Amino acid sequence: GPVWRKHYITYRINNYTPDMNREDVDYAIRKAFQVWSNVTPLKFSKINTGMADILVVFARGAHGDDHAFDGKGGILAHAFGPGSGIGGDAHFDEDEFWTTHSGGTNLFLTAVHEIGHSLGLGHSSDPKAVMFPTYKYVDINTFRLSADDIRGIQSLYG
Ligand SMILES: [Ca+2]
Ligand SMILES: [Ca+2]
Ligand SMILES: [Ca+2]
Ligand SMILES: [Zn+2]
Ligand SMILES: [Zn+2]
Repeated sequence: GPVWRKHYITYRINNYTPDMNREDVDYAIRKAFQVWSNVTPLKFSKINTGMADILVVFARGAHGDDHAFDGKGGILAHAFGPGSGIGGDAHFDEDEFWTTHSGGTNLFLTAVHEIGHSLGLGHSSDPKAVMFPTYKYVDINTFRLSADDIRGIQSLYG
């Protein structure tokens, strides 16, 4: 599928979930990007104005793309593959309760997965992979991509 054809990728946090401290949203997203820049040539930078490649949005229900959220549970987030406009963008369902920890839905872990999509990955069938469809909390402080994820992203970049 589509991939970014440049190494410097920008993201912008469109709006912040009230579920978390602002700085914790910033950090979770930053760290999630780092997971992927760790294993590719990509460089991610947060911008605070203008058009980013990857717009990070918190929204609930119907939110202006064709892909409505479903309230608490079920779909946690979704993201568009590389492309102009909505391409790359990552949307997080505000009806989830986002956290820094194992309570609610961990934003960092979810963002790692979604950013995978923003970079052009699809889902893995391996339950060990962050790109497995199903959210499962794993210790975020010890988090590592599965070999499956690394193989996936290194099939696209590098
Ligand atoms: Ca975009
Ligand atoms: Ca949901
Ligand atoms: Ca929420
Ligand atoms: Zn959306
Ligand atoms: Zn997914």
